[PDB]
Amino acid sequence: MRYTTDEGGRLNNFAIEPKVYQAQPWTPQQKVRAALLVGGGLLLVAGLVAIAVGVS
Amino acid sequence: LLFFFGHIWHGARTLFRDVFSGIDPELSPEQVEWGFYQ
Amino acid sequence: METITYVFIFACIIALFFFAIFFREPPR
Amino acid sequence: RGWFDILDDWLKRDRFVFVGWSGILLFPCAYLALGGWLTGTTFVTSWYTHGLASSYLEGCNFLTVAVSTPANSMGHSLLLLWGPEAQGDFTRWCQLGGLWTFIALHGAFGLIGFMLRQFEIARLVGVRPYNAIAFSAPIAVFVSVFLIYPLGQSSWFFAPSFGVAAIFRFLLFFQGFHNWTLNPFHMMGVAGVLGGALLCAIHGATVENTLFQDGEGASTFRAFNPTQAEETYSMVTANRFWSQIFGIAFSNKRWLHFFMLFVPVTGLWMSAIGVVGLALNLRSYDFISQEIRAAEDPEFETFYTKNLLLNEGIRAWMAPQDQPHENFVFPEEVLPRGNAL
Amino acid sequence: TITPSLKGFFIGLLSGAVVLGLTFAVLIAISQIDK
Amino acid sequence: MEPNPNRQPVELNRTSLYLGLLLILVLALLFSSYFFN
Amino acid sequence: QEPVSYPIFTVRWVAVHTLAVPTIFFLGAIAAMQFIQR
Amino acid sequence: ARRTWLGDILRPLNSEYGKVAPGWGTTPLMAVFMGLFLVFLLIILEIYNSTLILDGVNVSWKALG
Amino acid sequence: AMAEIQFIRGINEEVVPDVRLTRARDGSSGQAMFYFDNPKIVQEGNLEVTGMYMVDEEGEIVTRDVNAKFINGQPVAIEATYTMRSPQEWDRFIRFMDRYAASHGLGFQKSE
Amino acid sequence: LSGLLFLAACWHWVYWDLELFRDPRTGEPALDLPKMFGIHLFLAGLLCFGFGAFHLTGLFGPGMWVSDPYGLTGSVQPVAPEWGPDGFNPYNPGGVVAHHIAAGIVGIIAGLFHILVRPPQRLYKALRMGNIETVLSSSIAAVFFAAFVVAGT
Amino acid sequence: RPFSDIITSVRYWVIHSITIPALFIAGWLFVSTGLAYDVFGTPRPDSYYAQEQRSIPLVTDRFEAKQQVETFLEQLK
Amino acid sequence: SANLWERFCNWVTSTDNRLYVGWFGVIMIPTLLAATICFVIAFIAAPPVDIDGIREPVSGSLLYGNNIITGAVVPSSNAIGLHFYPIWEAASLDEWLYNGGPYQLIIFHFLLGASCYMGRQWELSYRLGMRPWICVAYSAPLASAFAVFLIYPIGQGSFSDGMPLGISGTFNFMIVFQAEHNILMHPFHQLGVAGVFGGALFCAMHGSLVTSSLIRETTETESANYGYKFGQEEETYNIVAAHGYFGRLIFQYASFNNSRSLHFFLAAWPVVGVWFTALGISTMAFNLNGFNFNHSVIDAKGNVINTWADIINRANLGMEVMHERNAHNFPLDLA
Amino acid sequence: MEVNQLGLIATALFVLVPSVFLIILYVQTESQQK
Amino acid sequence: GLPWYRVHTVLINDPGRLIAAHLMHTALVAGWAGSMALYELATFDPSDPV
Ligand code: CLA
Ligand code: CLA
Ligand code: CLA
Ligand code: CLA
Ligand code: CLA
Ligand code: CLA
Ligand SMILES: C=Cc1c(C)c2cc3nc(c4c5[nH]c(cc6nc(cc1[nH]2)C(C)=C6CC)c(C)c5C(=O)[C@@H]4C(=O)OC)[C@@H](CCC(=O)OC/C=C(\C)CCC[C@@H](C)CCC[C@H](C)CCCC(C)C)[C@@H]3C
Ligand SMILES: CC(C)=CCC/C(C)=C/CC/C(C)=C/CC/C(C)=C/CC/C(C)=C/CC/C(C)=C/CC/C(C)=C/CC/C(C)=C/CC/C(C)=C/CC1=CC(=O)C(C)=C(C)C1=O
Ligand SMILES: CCCCCCCCCCCCCCCC(=O)OC[C@H](COP(=O)(O)OC[C@@H](O)CO)OC(=O)CCCCCCCCCCCCCCC
Ligand SMILES: CC1=C(/C=C/C(C)=C/C=C/C(C)=C/C=C/C=C(C)/C=C/C=C(C)/C=C/C2=C(C)CCCC2(C)C)C(C)(C)CCC1
Ligand SMILES: CC1=C(/C=C/C(C)=C/C=C/C(C)=C/C=C/C=C(C)/C=C/C=C(C)/C=C/C2=C(C)CCCC2(C)C)C(C)(C)CCC1
Ligand SMILES: [Cl-]
Ligand SMILES: [Mn+2]
Repeated sequence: MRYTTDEGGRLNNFAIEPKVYQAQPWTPQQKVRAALLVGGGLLLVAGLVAIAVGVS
Repeated sequence: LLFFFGHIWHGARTLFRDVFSGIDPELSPEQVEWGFYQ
Repeated sequence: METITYVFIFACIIALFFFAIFFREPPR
Repeated sequence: RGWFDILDDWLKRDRFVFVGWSGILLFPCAYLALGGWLTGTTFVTSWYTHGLASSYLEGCNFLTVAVSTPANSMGHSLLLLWGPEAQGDFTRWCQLGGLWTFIALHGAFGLIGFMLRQFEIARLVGVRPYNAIAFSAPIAVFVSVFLIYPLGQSSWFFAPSFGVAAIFRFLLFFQGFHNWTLNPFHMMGVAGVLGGALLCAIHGATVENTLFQDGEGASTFRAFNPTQAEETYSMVTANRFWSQIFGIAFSNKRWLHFFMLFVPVTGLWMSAIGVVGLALNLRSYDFISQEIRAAEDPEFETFYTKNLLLNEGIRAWMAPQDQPHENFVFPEEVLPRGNAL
Repeated sequence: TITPSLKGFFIGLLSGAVVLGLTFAVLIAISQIDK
Repeated sequence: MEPNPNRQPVELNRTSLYLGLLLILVLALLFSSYFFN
Repeated sequence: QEPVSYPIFTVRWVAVHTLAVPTIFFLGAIAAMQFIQR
Repeated sequence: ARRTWLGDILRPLNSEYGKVAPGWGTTPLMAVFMGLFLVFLLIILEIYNSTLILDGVNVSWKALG
Repeated sequence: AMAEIQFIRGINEEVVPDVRLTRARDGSSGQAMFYFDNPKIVQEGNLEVTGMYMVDEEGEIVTRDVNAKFINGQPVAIEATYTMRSPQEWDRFIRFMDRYAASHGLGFQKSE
Repeated sequence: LSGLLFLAACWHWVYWDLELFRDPRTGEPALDLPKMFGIHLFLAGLLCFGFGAFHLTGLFGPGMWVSDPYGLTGSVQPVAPEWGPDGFNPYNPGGVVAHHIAAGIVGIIAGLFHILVRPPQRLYKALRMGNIETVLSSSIAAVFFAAFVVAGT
Repeated sequence: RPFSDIITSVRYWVIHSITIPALFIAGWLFVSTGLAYDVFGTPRPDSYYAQEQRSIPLVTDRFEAKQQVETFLEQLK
Repeated sequence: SANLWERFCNWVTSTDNRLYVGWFGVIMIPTLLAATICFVIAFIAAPPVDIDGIREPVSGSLLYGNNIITGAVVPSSNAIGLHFYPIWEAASLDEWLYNGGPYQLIIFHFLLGASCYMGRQWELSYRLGMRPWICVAYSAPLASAFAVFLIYPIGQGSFSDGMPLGISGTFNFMIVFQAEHNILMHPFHQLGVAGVFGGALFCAMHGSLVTSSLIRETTETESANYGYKFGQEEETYNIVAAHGYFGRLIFQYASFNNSRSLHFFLAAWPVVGVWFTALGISTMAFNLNGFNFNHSVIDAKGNVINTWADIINRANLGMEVMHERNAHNFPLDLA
Repeated sequence: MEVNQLGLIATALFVLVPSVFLIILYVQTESQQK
Repeated sequence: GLPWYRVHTVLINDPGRLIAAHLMHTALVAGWAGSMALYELATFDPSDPV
């Protein structure tokens, strides 16, 4: 992989980074699969402020 | 106070990655050579 | 107890001197 | 091109001096710290926070002036001008030592801007930022002694005041109360700083005397200033001399110039650890064996017991007006004297 | 209710806002004339 | 398992031993005074 | 580097005027302090 | 590779791997949260330091009283 | 010419380098190695080198990482490197090099 | 707990080739660093919320250690949360209960957020993401910030 | 542009040989009229001590600090 | 044989020796070897040395209950003064150990040997035909040692005023010295401080700059020797952010634009510095002390105002009275 | 004087552990050549 | 080739072994916590707290 540094005959290693890629606008499947998660999130944080009001 | 030196050393090794190694991760490894010779 | 420890550590420094002069790595 | 990019390019233009993004934090903070000290050693008093005089206005020479720390009755106050202790009044703010905190904090931000400036220049030229890494030794020293240590004591009163004699006083105060010279981390620091000066002199001399074409009508011209040197001499010559005198030499130039970087930097780091240890008043003052032997036998004297007697003296004769806010008054039959031993 | 020190903090952040607003404002203006 | 492809060896030459041992033994002489107290 | 035309405000201009004007005020202060009788 | 059950379940969770929304995005929105946080740190630093006194708060041990 | 290479602005380098043009995995990136055998800047001057500027009618390609080779204190060669990380940058370099090699000579090669 | 961890560590060393860690379009290892931070922020937030809401409160747990100003009679007791401006009193136990609930809720919100938005291009190229050595760089800064402030507290 | 050339350019001289004395004199009067002492709160040299007191003015409380200075200054300390 | 003298001269002046043994070196090995053998024996096992001539001794040896940091070679008795005191001038071995004989042996041989080291340096550099000036840079620590071990004693009137050879011994000497002469306010000591901090600083700068610019280095090697082409590759560009800071400070102060002034300046700084403080220590040997201010600020009421100088004078007084067992009637003194 | 029984163990470990560490690496990389 | 300060850089290009190492660090931390607990429960004295 990384073969480096002939200063003493030596090695040093570094990361292989993914390529960059501009997003494609979402499909309706991607929209509804995302919708379940955000909707779950909304009610989850509502319920936890509810538990918070109870415990005081 | 020691983790301070740690922070700067790693912060350097990620931004100056392209000079600590001769190669750039932007480039995929080179596969085929072209010349230019008189 | 303490002084033997002191002179032993001294003795191995000066030994290490001898080793660094007459047995250095041949640089090739 | 968008407004951010136009702005960014203009900060990175070719000028007499580079401004860069790091300049934006660097230049105001540095200028205001430097001016703050200049107006303080020239007008601002210390008569209400130490009972001392340290201004050209008060009448003093270059060596005895200072911008002086606030009182001990201010605690760990930040001393803002708009804060609830000067309440927006300039005269009180200079009188209460608020100018001290001004310099210390603005100078910390100047140091941060400067290390960032070194990174920025290194990355736009495209060299490794090793000189920024070297500059972490001053920052370690500065944040440990001007910031971390007073935040452990009781107030900013024991922070080191900006001034010549005012720092000379710090040395005796450390010598007497903490016995700093006997701490091992300071021992390592003294060795490192002297070792850095040692490599400086030896390098400087042995490169100067082994140049290629010291005669010959030197037919080399470039220079190539960024090389600094490091081809204008023969390494083989140098090695071959030193390897006979001391019996060891370098044979790799790269590692020499890394050793030069390594030595004085490690020195300051060890001492920075040492003084953050003193902030908790964790000191080595004594060896327990010597104290028990000296209590059991008073015909026992060493150069170290002697140091203990001297330190015992420094404290009692300096303290009643070094720390006047403690109101010590010591009769002259209780102050230590050698002829009472 | 408001204490004087709280006004002082308000003063403090308003001078902070002013001085950074100004610095970036004039630097954006100076850069975009002589671009 | 199947061999790791990221297997590299580790070096240490003689002069590094000399330097490193010097530092160890010297550091011991400085701090041993404080350990024994 | 900075254009020779030099409009009234220039990076150089402010740099040399924030180190010129206070110093001529302050040296005039110190000089006056020399003739104050103790 | 080693085909295994839990690896296949977690497979879609590491499958974007370098994908980015065009240009600046929500940087200007980050800066708003960022600034508020800094102002928060100053408020809770000055309360601790007794530089900001807010009536009905007493910064001492005697608040466990 | 309609293309040339300078190491300092406002004066031309009048020595012609050899160029390795390497192609990454199919062309969107690559890197170009110039070797200059004893250029004019290496014989004489006192002006600070600031990168290599490839100037032409289409603008500039400015690149850093210029290295020197010294042998016994004699600078003898300059190595310069430019890296292409977008197809735009890449085909751009090929057009510049086509204009440079046409106006300064001579042939071009490829090997698979 | 250590015995079990030592065994799992052994397991993950002998089996090292699992296609989950590869990306199969080029068959070489990569991680999805934003997605990871998000998942783990979701976990960190929910655990913070639970710890505040069940343990500290004494709601199902034991509460915490409370004392008097002079440290004569102290004991373990429940603690109510306090979200007024006396909750930033750093000698008030209630401020700690309030903090863990509140910080927990922020964690949930942000944790969901980082699953459902990818980074913008300017940051991804600036801070050089996709390079595991930058996560470390950030974490060291956070970790020493935390150590400094607990040293003072 | 070398600094030597702009320093001995006529444009410099015509404004600056009028403003330089003004700054020197403004500093000189800031000290000589007694104002320097009143702005920076630095005591005059006949007045560091009150008549009654032989003790130094010393601050002992942080929120009543300016009050303590105001008191110390009325008694001419 | 060729009659041993011809062999002996080739042996001495050979530069094919692993360690050069010149004609300075021929004096240097016996002296340095005597000095170090005496030093280690004395440090370990020299019985306590009376140092004020009142029959009250000080222990500096390790078998008498010291560690590495508290031990020392204790200086000569105050009775002796500046007398030369070889072992045949004593009348027994035990009384030569009780008066602090060995210390003088060590320092006299050490100064001879350390001078011959400089000579040996000059000679070898003359054989290889190179500019012989490594020796003048070494003359700074050498000047310093003369000042501290030989001259300040002579000036004060005794070798009892010398520096002990030990770790805490040095600290004791420093503190007492500040007490009697106020070294901090001596401008020459200030030049000394400046020199060594600046040396350390320029060492870090030079090292950091050079290791960022180097690229690869290789020189041809053979199976018995070295090559004749030293290859070296470096970066050869810099920007205008090291042109307002480095360029127009150094071209203006070095008095050259040339790179050869870098390494000349690197060694000049600490050497000048250590000469200056080495000179200063000698001037206080004849009691020319540094600046001290008492009562430099008085108000027009006729009351004194203190300043930092007076606090340092108080701390100095504190040290100085503690040092004086001899009498409580002492008005104005030394030497 | 009281000299610690554990000062000796600190001294002993402090030298012996790093020294054998470096030595094992050295002999390991020597058998890497031969 | 690796120096003594580059030996753990062989985990950079594979997460499996990285996690092996991280699990190991965690084992050692929990073990130290437990072991230290037991040790000072052997020197703690509960008869007199005041
Ligand atoms: C790069 C610029 C820079 C920097 C970094 C500093 C740094 C500093 N200055 Mg400073 N200063 C500067 C330029 C600068 N100076 C300039 C040009 C001037 C001259 C006009 C001054 C004049 C000045 C004075 C006179 C003083 C300082 C002080 C301070 C320090 C104390 C901390 C403080 O009060 O923070 C202030 C910062 C903040 C309160 C943060 C502001 C955050 C903003 C802008 C966000 C607001 C958003 C929104 C409106 C908030 C809504 C809140 C709501 C929801 C509740 C700090 C060392 C004081 C000091 O050192 O005391 C020891 C002091 O006395 N400054
Ligand atoms: C001392 C120098 C130093 C250096 C060289 C680095 C280097 C770097 N840091 Mg780091 N950092 C530092 C200190 C430093 N840091 C400190 C002390 C903290 C606080 C703990 C941070 C926290 C931090 C994080 C968490 C991250 C970085 C990142 C970065 C890298 C990104 C780019 C950059 O230049 O950002 C430099 C920019 C800054 C340091 C911002 C400065 C902000 C200021 C001026 C705040 C002023 C507030 C207010 C106005 C005044 C307050 C007054 C006060 C008295 C109350 C980088 C080079 C990122 C990284 O790792 O990159 C790989 C990343 O994840 N920085
Ligand atoms: C916080 C986590 C962290 C992580 C994950 C890393 C990871 C890494 N660092 Mg980093 N580093 C850290 C903290 C960290 N570092 C800190 C705090 C500092 C400041 C001192 C540094 C400074 C640093 C430098 C300067 C360098 C690295 C290098 C390396 C890499 C080399 C391999 C190695 O293990 O060294 C191998 C092992 C050793 C060197 C042996 C160390 C023996 C010691 C001194 C400790 C013995 C155990 C200790 C007492 C246990 C208690 C720990 C304590 C904190 C509680 C590795 C990828 C190197 C690198 O980038 O390589 C390319 C390089 O040059 N690091
Ligand atoms: C005789 C030998 C000797 C030597 C070599 C040392 C060596 C050292 N001592 Mg000292 N010391 C000695 C004897 C000695 N000591 C004795 C006998 C005492 C008596 C008790 C002391 C008491 C003492 C104390 C009390 C302290 C030291 C400290 C230090 C160290 C810190 C480095 C330093 O100088 O920071 C100097 C300062 C800095 C590096 C900060 C620099 C800040 C910047 C960059 C400001 C900006 C500069 C400028 C205005 C910008 C210009 C801009 C322009 C060019 C464009 C160093 C390890 C300090 C230390 O260890 O702290 C960690 C410390 O606190 N020493
Ligand atoms: C209504 C809700 C609420 C309430 C009542 C609290 C209450 C509390 N929070 Mg908080 N918090 C909340 C919501 C809330 N939080 C939310 C939603 C967030 C975001 C998710 C946070 C984020 C937050 C942070 C980031 C921190 C707290 C902390 C704290 C507590 C400590 C107060 C104290 O001791 O100061 C103690 C200390 C300070 C005020 C000093 C802060 C220092 C700063 C910012 C700079 C450090 C600079 C430098 C690196 C240090 C060098 C040191 C050297 C010189 C010695 C307090 C119990 C703090 C904590 O745990 O402290 C132990 C802390 O740091 N909370
Ligand atoms: C599996 C669960 C688990 C549980 C319930 C415990 C329970 C316990 N451990 Mg523990 N421990 C665990 C796993 C666990 N351990 C693991 C895996 C490790 C190894 C890494 C340890 C290592 C460990 C050590 C070393 C020690 C304990 C100790 C303790 C006990 C004392 C209380 C304490 O120290 O809390 C104090 C806890 C804290 C102060 C946690 C602070 C957390 C920080 C600052 C997080 C901030 C980051 C966050 C992401 C920021 C963003 C938040 C976001 C939501 C907004 C407690 C009985 C101690 C003990 O007595 O052992 C016998 C001790 O010294 N633990
Ligand atoms: C007391 C000793 C000492 C001083 C005076 C000092 C000074 C300096 N070091 C710098 C650099 C360095 N020093 C280095 C290593 C070292 N530095 C050391 C010791 C010192 N270094 C040691 C021992 C080392 C060895 C490890 C390195 C490697 C560097 C650099 O890279 C760097 C440099 O550029 O060198 C040329 C310079 C930063 C220039 C700059 O742009 O500032 C930026 C800051 C400014 C402009 C102002 C900061 C804030 C202020 C004004 C507050 C401080 C207080 C005031 C000055 C008031 C007066 C105080 C009285 C006591 C006089 C500066 C000249
Ligand atoms: C029985 C007995 C006698 C008991 C012993 C009693 C006794 C007094 C014991 C002392 C123990 C003691 C208290 C020790 C404390 C000190 C200690 C532990 C210090 C080390 C730890 C430490 C400080 C570490 C951090 C700081 C640090 C890294 C400092 C380094 C110091 C150092 C080695 C400086 C260099 C010294 C030196 C002589 C270098 C010369 C190098 C050289 C020959 C260069 C020549 C050369 C130059 C060129 O330019 C070129 C081109 C070439 C080619 C070339 O060759
Ligand atoms: C003030 C102290 C006494 C006067 C100056 C003494 C200078 C001694 C230098 C010793 C350094 C160690 C030896 C290594 C370095 C070494 O070998 O240098 C050698 C060099 C002479 O050799 P060059 O090859 O430069 O010159 C060839 C000569 O044979 C004919 O010119 O010395 C100088 O140039 C000294 C300066 C004299 C010319 C300048 C005037 C003197 C004042 C300015 C410089 C000195 C003081 C300020 C410096 C910041
Ligand atoms: C405080 C304050 C501030 C600030 C201010 C400032 C910023 C100022 C500045 C100031 C300044 C900035 C000043 C200056 C001064 C200076 C001077 C006074 C100088 C002098 C000089 C000289 C005299 C010279 C000398 C010399 C040298 C240096 C070297 C060699 C020798 C000689 C002699 C030549 C503010 C407003 C913000 C706010 C409030 C407060
Ligand atoms: C397998 C198994 C088991 C077992 C296990 C065990 C037995 C464990 C333990 C573990 C442990 C028990 C561990 C431990 C560890 C420890 C450690 C890891 C430590 C470390 C330390 C350190 C790191 C230190 C440092 C230091 C020093 C030394 C000095 C100075 C200071 C300091 C801090 C620096 C069981 C049966 C259960 C289960 C099944 C399986
Ligand atoms: Cl004494
Ligand atoms: Mn004397």
